[PDB]
Amino acid sequence: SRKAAAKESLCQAALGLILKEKAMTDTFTLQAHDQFSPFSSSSGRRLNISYTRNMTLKDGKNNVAIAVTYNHDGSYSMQIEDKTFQVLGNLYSEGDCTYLKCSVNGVASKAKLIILENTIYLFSKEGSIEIDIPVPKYLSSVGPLAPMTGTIEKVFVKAGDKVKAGDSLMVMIAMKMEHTIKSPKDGTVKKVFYREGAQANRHTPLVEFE
Amino acid sequence: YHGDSVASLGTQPDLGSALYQENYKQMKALVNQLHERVEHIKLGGGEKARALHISRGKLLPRERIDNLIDPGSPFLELSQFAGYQLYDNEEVPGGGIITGIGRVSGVECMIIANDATVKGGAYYPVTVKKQLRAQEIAMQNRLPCIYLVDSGGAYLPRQADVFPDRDHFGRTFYNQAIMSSKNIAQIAVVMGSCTAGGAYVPAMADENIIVRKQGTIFLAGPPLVKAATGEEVSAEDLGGADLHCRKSGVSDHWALDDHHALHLTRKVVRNLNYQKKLDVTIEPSEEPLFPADELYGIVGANLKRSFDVREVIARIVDGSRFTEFKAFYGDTLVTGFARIFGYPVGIVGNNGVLFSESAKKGTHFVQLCCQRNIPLLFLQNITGFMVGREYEAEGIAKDGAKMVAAVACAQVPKITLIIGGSYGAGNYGMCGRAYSPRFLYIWPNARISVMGGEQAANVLATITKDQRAREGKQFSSADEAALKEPIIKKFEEEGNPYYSSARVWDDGIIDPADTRLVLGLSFSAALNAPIEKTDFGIFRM
Amino acid sequence: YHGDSVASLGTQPDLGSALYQENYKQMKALVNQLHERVEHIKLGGGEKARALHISRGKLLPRERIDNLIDPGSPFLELSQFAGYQLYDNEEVPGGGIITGIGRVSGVECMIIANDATVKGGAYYPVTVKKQLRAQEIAMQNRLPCIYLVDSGGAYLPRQADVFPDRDHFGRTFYNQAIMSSKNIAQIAVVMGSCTAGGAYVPAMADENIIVRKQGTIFLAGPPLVKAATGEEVSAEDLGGADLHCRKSGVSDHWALDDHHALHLTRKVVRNLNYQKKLDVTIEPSEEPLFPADELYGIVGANLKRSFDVREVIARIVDGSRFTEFKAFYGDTLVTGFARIFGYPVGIVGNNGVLFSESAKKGTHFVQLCCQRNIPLLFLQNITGFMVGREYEAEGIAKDGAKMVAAVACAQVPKITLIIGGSYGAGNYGMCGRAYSPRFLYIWPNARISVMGGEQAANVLATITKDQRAREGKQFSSADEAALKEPIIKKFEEEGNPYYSSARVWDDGIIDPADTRLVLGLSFSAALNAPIEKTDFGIFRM
Amino acid sequence: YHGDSVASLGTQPDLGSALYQENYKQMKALVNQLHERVEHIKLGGGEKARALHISRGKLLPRERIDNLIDPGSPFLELSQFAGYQLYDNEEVPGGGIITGIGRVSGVECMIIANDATVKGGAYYPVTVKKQLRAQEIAMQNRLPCIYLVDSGGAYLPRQADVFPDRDHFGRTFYNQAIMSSKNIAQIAVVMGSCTAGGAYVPAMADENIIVRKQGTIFLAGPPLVKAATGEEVSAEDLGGADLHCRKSGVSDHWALDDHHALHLTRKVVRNLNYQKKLDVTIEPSEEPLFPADELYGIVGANLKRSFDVREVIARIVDGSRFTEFKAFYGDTLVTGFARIFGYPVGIVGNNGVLFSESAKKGTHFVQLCCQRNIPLLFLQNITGFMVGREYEAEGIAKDGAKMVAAVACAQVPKITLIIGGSYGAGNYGMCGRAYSPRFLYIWPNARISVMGGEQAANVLATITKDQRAREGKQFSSADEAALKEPIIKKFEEEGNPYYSSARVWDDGIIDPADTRLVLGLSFSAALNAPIEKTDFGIFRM
Ligand SMILES: CC(=O)SCCNC(=O)CCNC(=O)[C@H](O)C(C)(C)COP(=O)(O)OP(=O)(O)OC[C@H]1O[C@@H](n2cnc3c(N)ncnc32)[C@H](O)[C@@H]1OP(=O)(O)O
Ligand SMILES: CC(=O)SCCNC(=O)CCNC(=O)[C@H](O)C(C)(C)COP(=O)(O)OP(=O)(O)OC[C@H]1O[C@@H](n2cnc3c(N)ncnc32)[C@H](O)[C@@H]1OP(=O)(O)O
Ligand SMILES: CC(=O)SCCNC(=O)CCNC(=O)[C@H](O)C(C)(C)COP(=O)(O)OP(=O)(O)OC[C@H]1O[C@@H](n2cnc3c(N)ncnc32)[C@H](O)[C@@H]1OP(=O)(O)O
Ligand SMILES: *C(=O)CCCC[C@@H]1SC[C@@H]2NC(=O)N[C@@H]21
Ligand SMILES: *C(=O)CCCC[C@@H]1SC[C@@H]2NC(=O)N[C@@H]21
Ligand SMILES: *C(=O)CCCC[C@@H]1SC[C@@H]2NC(=O)N[C@@H]21
Repeated sequence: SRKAAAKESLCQAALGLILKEKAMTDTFTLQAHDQFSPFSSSSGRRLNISYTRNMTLKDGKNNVAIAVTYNHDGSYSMQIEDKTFQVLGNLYSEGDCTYLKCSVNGVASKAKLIILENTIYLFSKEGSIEIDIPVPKYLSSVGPLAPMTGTIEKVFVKAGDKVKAGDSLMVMIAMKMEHTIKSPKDGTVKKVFYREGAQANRHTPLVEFE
Repeated sequence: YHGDSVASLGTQPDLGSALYQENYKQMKALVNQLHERVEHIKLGGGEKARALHISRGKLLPRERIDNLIDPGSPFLELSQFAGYQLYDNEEVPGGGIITGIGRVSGVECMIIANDATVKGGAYYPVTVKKQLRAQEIAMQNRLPCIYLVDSGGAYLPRQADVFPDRDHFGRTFYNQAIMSSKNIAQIAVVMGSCTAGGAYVPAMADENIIVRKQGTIFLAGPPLVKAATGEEVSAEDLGGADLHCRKSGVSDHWALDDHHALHLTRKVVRNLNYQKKLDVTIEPSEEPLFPADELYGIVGANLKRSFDVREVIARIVDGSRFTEFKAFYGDTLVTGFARIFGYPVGIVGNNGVLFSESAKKGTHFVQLCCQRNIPLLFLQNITGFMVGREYEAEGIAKDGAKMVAAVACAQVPKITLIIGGSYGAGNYGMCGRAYSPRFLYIWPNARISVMGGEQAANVLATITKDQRAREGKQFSSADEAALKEPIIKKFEEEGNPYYSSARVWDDGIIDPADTRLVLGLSFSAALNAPIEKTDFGIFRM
Repeated sequence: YHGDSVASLGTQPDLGSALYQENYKQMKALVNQLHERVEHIKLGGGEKARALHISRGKLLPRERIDNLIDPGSPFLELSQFAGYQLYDNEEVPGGGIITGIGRVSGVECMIIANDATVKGGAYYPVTVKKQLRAQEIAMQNRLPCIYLVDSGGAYLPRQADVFPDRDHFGRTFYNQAIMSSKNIAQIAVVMGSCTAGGAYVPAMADENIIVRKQGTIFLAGPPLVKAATGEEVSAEDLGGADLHCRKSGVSDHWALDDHHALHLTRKVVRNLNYQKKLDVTIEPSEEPLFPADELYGIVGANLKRSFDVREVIARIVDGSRFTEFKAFYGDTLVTGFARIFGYPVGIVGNNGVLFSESAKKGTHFVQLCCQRNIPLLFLQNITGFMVGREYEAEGIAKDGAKMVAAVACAQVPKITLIIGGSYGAGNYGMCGRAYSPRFLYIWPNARISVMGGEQAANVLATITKDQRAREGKQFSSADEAALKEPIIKKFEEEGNPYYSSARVWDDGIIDPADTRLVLGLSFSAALNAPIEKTDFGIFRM
Repeated sequence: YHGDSVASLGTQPDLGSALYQENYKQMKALVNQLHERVEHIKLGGGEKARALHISRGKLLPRERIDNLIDPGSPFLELSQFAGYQLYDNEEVPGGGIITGIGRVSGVECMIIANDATVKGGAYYPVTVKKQLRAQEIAMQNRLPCIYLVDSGGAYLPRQADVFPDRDHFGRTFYNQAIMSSKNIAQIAVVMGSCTAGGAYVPAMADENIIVRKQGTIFLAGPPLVKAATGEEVSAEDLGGADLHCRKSGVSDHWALDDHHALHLTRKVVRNLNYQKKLDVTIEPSEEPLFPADELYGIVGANLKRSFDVREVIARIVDGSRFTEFKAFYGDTLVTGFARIFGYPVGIVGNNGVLFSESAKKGTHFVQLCCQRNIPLLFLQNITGFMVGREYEAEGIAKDGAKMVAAVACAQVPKITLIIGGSYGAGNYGMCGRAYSPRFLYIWPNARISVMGGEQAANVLATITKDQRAREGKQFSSADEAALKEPIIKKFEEEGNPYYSSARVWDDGIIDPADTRLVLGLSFSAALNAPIEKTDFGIFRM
């Protein structure tokens, strides 16, 4: 079965993500007119205070919160649950592969860093660990009223009918087109408020359910 | 930074639903018919005139254009259907002229070629109209003009419709004199026989090329000096290449044959000292996430049946990414920011009738785009302007005039695409032909009239019943049938896409796949001119 | 060419001398105290209000700023000490608002966040002052403003000091209307409850984001319509996100929660069509040759003991290279050309009192820098203007007015740093707060008054002895002690760095190491506006 | 042509109605009290200091102004009530300075005279504020400044409130350096003793006049060099007229006494090569058809009782002719076109609360006036902004922001007159002090706060009941009386006209008769600058 990641492995995943974001910043700068300028160094240097970034990584099924403090000397202090790790490192290339060079509490290591959509892959000589980046809700999310003052074409339902969602309820022709009223609702039509052929008015009720 | 993820538009349609299959079959039929009609237009005046044209050693005009532009480069041809069934028994293919935006020596140019296989290069009224439209494209977008003159002069029995008015033949030379006063280069290659109105085209151009023993320039030809002064002259020594290149000085470069003229033209364009400078921001281009025959399945051919315009924007923009603006207020207008080939586009699309809130949403959006210098793309699918009483009480015609006033005053490149109907003053709110868009293409299912046939017949019948009610008698079923026949027939005839592009009311009927490419081509040509600051009028609040 | 070698400034100090060790201990104490005070300011209104703020599902405002700017990007926060011990028993941390220059979507922006944990986002007078200072930074440097509105309206018992004047609350909307008329983008994210003066902040902005079931905009809230019209309404249906996003049309984008609002804000900034273009020359940046805790050892905390300003310039400029200008004429002013992060800087630093020759040297230098479009950095350490008789005979006040007139008329970016005292009209000769520098930081050892105290007490005593000498009696030791107590106490209290940045008389107390970084950040922000030609007045020769 | 007859405004009131008689008695009492207070302010520092001032041979400062301006010419004095009951036990009449627009040598100038009888010409904080307001009037309207310097330098006990900030004493010299860089002439007449901050006023001026044996300029006086350097010098040979006029070269003209200095000043103004050129159209001036003590009868002093603003416009405009604009739509705002002394004026007047239609009517009118270059006159009588629920549903705060954005962006001369109350964001919609009007006068019955009193007490009480309801107990009658005392008292104290003009929140309390004359004077001064094209922001439709 899959085993839980060690806190040191979560530090490596967090560091790889931070350095990948830096890489994106660096390749933006290489295309800029304002070259050599500050703001391009992803140092997190606040004035008179320190910056702590709170990120969450998903280890299998469970979420872990990692508080990453940006230190003045370029190191990171990553507190995972309670334990603080001194995390340093950088990226380097060998041919077409990107490697993440780490030092966590004086312990040096090297792993291949591959980030594909949401999943952080760390390939080392002791195993392979997959850490997922959570996806926020706003990137994963994707009775009736008469629209215009028009004449009624056809009434589909009666007093006492049971319909479904996405079902043709009434049809009206307005000026040049054809707009069918369809039901988002659930329940029973007790009321057909407009007789066939009448002129409905915008923002108006056609069918009522109890 | 530009690394953080976003969402995209569009959903995959039901490929098995009968709505999709019927829509696909109808729009495929329209597109196949469009293809076979333009392949017949591609021949020109028939194989007899083509044989007599190549028997004199000339190229055909599309061969001239293929040898002039860069190798492998695309060619955006404008108004391929001009003159289509327009004159009663005369066939004028392509208008008798070939206009297009091409790429010569790494510069995007406007190319105007006299197709001499049709009527000997005579100038019909639609020929003058199509040429003047090409010239105003080149003056708006600051593109050099290359005229490949092989003319025949102005037709005689249509001479009124060609000669005196403001936008008649003489405007052509006006447009050469003004463009060359703005440093927009004119180049004329004389490959034919310029007779007395065509003779002003190379003489008003900065640089000429004339072909040895083939091109002739004279203000009065041999039958014209016969009828005017009474004189017999031979044509090649009245106005041939040797006299003009060596004695009179009308021509600047001298070519052996047509290949030499086109090679010299590419040299002349390279010595123009032109460098294209962009002022918008550019990003890496990216293809969408959906195909474009899905647009055949989604749009169909039924204009009474509505669809969603977000499905179209999902299939023409970069990565199908779209930042929607005011998505819940006035939701019969879809406004937002996208990218086409790396260019920033503000898109305005119709999704229903125009209420008051939709027009206010559009006015806010057009002011935003003009403040930031972002080009506009209008996607017209209109049916009306919300007729009613509680609507006129609010100020609906107080609110559509703000939309009209903002679209008129806007100084960014605007491009219209008519993907459906386009009726009434709604057509003016969404940048119709009168509002100077840079380009205006249509899809083969579009319709454009003042209303919709039924409405015109009903209004005429009810107003003549009111009118006759000073005395008052009815002819009920007779009046009904006899007004519902010839009005629905007329409006459906004149609302056709081929009727409207037989005139020069638009820049082309395009295939719904090709849409994305065509927009990109048009938008890059429209970026040759620097975008100027917009001043608006008085917004009536 | 740029290959030929040059010399550099600076010498390594005696790390063992008692002067260095005492200076290091004093400036280390000042910097540690500055750090602990700003760490207490970082919490805001205490842990009770933070718990009730996150119990409603909101972020804390510094979390909002961290999630809005680019990841890892620095943040230049302005006026962290506004409101510090300013009101008598009320604690207003940070002013009640958080302003700073950050980097959003690769664009450097000004961010103004209502810190709603302190007094429910009420607007104290220092809150209005600090916000207006941020807005004039953004109008001078042409930076887009992002307002993160979580307001509470204008405080009541201080209402005079907030409402009517020119630089009172209403100026805020003036600055939004003028900046947006110059194409400087305004973006408002409504995360709170805008009550009747805050309600004009999103309605004056080009693009809005409002959060579902959390952000509310109304010109008159529920107790306000109670006291004004007598009406009970619920707040989330009086002015909630659904009404404004769907019916009234005040809002343009609709967010689920705060993370969605910040993600949408980064999208909106990316669709601004902005590209930063530089007009100065840039060279490869290089770090200096000396550390920056040596500045603790060199400056110290004793303002009666002078030092050399060339030691500071040696530790803030590129490679410690410095081209000195007129090094032997008027040597109490050090002028020259250096580079900070590759940007060309003309530096003017004080080394003593201002004579006449020093002011003429400075006027020549400022004309040189404005002719070449080089930004200016003033390093104030002033004690006076050379009082004397043989000095007024020459025209000392004829020569300091030339310095004042040249610094006032200069149209390049000017940045001041007060590293020591700053007294009298000398403060005006070296670009004080009245002379519109872009930024003005201070070090924790600075002092600023109209004099130094002793002088004010002596002038008042001698002036009142002269004044009373119309009759004339003395109270010698009594008058001496009783005027030397409350005048030295007052001047030393009001000359403090925390007194001056408790108001918005400067943009921050900075640590002498951080100096180099802060200058670089400020200078790059100051290069977003194109440098205009300088016109001078009349130099009185 | 201009011969065809038109109609006029106004009706004659009932002189016998008890409403008219009570209103007349109340406004007559207010105007008599205003007259006696300004006659006490006219003396300055009392007869002791005036006797010691004329014992040294000087004129009094109002005598200096009477001898400087053209004979018989009117004088528009600004802020006669600055410093009125502002400091606790110190009386500062007139602010300690006298600013006004006068007419010198046929040129309309700004005159700034140090009234040396009060505190020896010391600079209180309201003195710096009033002088800076005069200087920004002269920079906006392009008027030459004449400073009659008789100073005493900063004040000291309140040195913080005078020295360091942006709009503190040093701004004065900034405004001299910038105005003289725009060819706006500065003239300084040194009649006094300029001590170290006043000494920069003649040295920053293009032309000086200093008086023999009376005027002294030094950057450090005798007690100042005593306390600073330790030196005894005599003042008239440290900085007298002979040293500056003959050796140092600070002064340009040399006067025998004050009459010679004023005669020389009139010469200097005549050699300025200035010619006033008008760009508006002028018609023959004509007096109204109604008197102006009828305004006492119509307005009264009761702010809870409304009146019609058309009665005021009937009594201040040329011939009482008024072309009303949109008279039936949004009839709580009265907009129209009139003439004052032959100048075209667009008038915007309040007649009730601001609805949505009134704000749209005002935005349309302000765009019309900026398109035609017509100056604006706002007549504020505001109570609110229509609090309600069906009003926020429409977009009331979407519509008042358009009014605010149009008034802010407008580049024509705007003048405000507050004839009644002025509360809330309504104050910003009708060109309050923050929106840079050229001038802003008030009538003696006006009130200005962030909202009436009662409302603030009710909002504070209901929000503290809500606030305490986390635990919840009441102190009903106790809380009621103890919050309704000190809030109504505070708001009625700080809403007074004398409270607001004791600061420099306006340019004067004027008598309702004098209104017409004062407007004419202000409008002609405001026409010395050429009207620039207006750019608006983004109107949120
Ligand atoms: C006066 C003006 O404003 S323009 C009138 C110019 N005057 C002329 O008549 C010049 C016409 N003559 C020519 O130069 C030749 O006709 C060319 C070069 C234009 C045509 O090339 P050719 O190889 O000679 O073909 P040709 O002219 O013999 O015949 C081509 C057809 O074009 C027609 N045509 C050519 N010019 C004109 C014209 N100006 N008006 C009407 N018809 C014309 C001819 O009648 C002929 O018609 P068809 O289709 O019924 O046979
Ligand atoms: C009328 C004007 O334009 S001026 C004031 C604006 N108008 C008002 O509505 C004043 C009333 N307050 C409000 O605006 C709102 O109801 C809010 C923002 C105070 C509601 O905030 P909540 O999240 O409910 O917190 P709460 O209302 O308890 O306010 C917190 C504290 O700040 C104070 N406060 C908040 N807003 C204001 C304000 N505008 N003026 C004075 N005090 C205020 C409250 O007295 C309260 O007191 P405490 O700190 O001593 O406990
Ligand atoms: C403070 C600075 O930055 S520069 C000023 C420093 N030095 C001075 O100005 C002190 C001496 N200068 C004077 O004020 C001179 O008195 C003059 C010449 C300008 C005025 O004329 P004098 O005949 O001296 O008037 P005199 O000194 O009698 O004025 C009396 C009052 O002016 C007040 N005063 C004058 N200047 C100042 C000042 N700069 N600060 C505070 N109070 C002042 C005194 O408090 C005194 O108060 P009183 O009413 O109790 O007597
Ligand atoms: C077909 O287009 C339906 C009827 C047209 C609507 C009419 S035509 C003229 C009026 N203007 C407008 O925008 N709508 C009305
Ligand atoms: C402390 O700053 C020492 C005394 C101040 C010098 C005085 S104050 C006013 C005069 N102006 C100036 O530049 N120096 C003088
Ligand atoms: C006195 O002026 C009556 C109450 C004030 C109205 C309130 S104050 C803040 C809101 N803004 C506005 O224009 N009206 C509301």
